[PDB]
Amino acid sequence: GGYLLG
Amino acid sequence: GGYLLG
Amino acid sequence: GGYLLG
Amino acid sequence: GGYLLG
Amino acid sequence: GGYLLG
Amino acid sequence: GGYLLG
Amino acid sequence: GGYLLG
Amino acid sequence: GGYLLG
Amino acid sequence: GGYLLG
Amino acid sequence: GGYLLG
Amino acid sequence: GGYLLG
Amino acid sequence: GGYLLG
Ligand code: NA
Ligand code: NA
Ligand code: NA
Ligand code: NA
Ligand code: NA
Ligand code: NA
Repeated sequence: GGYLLG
Repeated sequence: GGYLLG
Repeated sequence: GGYLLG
Repeated sequence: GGYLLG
Repeated sequence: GGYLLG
Repeated sequence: GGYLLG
Repeated sequence: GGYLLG
Repeated sequence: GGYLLG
Repeated sequence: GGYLLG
Repeated sequence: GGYLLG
Repeated sequence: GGYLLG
Repeated sequence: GGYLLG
């Protein structure tokens, strides 16, 4: 699983 | 920009 | 529970 | 919890 | 769980 | 202003 | 958690 | 510039 | 002015 | 701005 | 994981 | 300005 914000 | 809640 | 993503 | 990114 | 104010 | 994150 | 004022 | 809270 | 960071 | 990666 | 601000 | 890298 993972997450990204930009 | 962004946001995450869990 | 859950999640909120902008 | 969560995150806020500008 | 979480919360955010801005 | 500002922000509060739990 | 955290907070920011400006 | 930017900011991050977690 | 200024800033406060937790 | 920026990025956050889990 | 990681993060970047600019 | 500048940069921050985790
Ligand atoms: Na992850
Ligand atoms: Na957003
Ligand atoms: Na919380
Ligand atoms: Na804090
Ligand atoms: Na910003
Ligand atoms: Na890191």
